[PDB]
Amino acid sequence: EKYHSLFKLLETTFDDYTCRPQMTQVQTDTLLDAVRSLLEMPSTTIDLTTVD
Amino acid sequence: PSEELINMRRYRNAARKLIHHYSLNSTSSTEYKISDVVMTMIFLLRSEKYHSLFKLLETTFDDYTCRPQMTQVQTDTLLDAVRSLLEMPSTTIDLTTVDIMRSSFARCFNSPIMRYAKIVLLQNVALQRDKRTTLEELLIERGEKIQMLQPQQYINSGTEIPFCDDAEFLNRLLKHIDPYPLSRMYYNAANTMFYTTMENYAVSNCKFNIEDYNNIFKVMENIRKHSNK
Repeated sequence: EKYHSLFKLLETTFDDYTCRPQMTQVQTDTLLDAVRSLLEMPSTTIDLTTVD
Repeated sequence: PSEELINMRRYRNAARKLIHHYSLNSTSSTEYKISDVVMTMIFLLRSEKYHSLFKLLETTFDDYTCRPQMTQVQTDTLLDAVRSLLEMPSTTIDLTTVDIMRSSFARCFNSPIMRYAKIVLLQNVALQRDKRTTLEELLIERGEKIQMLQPQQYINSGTEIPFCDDAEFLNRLLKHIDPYPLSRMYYNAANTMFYTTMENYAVSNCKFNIEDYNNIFKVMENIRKHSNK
């Protein structure tokens, strides 16, 4: 359940490369948090560009 | 009294010129001013109308090739506003031209180069396909279905030629026609046909379009040598 927003995004990207929208600050920050939390490696600068 | 307030007319007309250029490919011009581009942007921001278009264009700022997902109703309002801002007479401006324009700016920003750029990036990368096909294949596949289609009229096709004989009428017409510098003018129509050559397609568009297109005019040398044996 935790990651369902990200998962939905990936499901959209199952189809051909259509641009991901922009997300509210809160959405982006919950995204970054969930990403770092599943991949507990703050040893590196976890960032959008990794998402891209 | 604001910096915005100075010349909405200037901003509007210049922006419209630029847009009408990129879209309809209308007319030769020294069409350029970076400051006027910025004026265009801010002229968008100064209306909630066209905000959607602004946002769209802003998506381009990261240069990536992707075509944004349609949301149908908003895209319809998009088309609406676009036609309104172009003030064109219901000229059926269309999503294809929309996308082409969109990609126009994501072409332009690529350059940080300031001196000048003769470059005419006639091609567009983003045309919604894995890879450009040949033309020949398309020719085959079209002609196939083409032969299927049934005739749509009957030319009686017997002996018929039209003519009229009102010499005075015709000369009156001639005098009405006289002033126009047709020589100068018809270049525009020629260029129109040229641009049409690419408007023809947005789908694995023919990469080459050049040397044969010039041989068209080299037919003139052919003709001159025919006249001189």
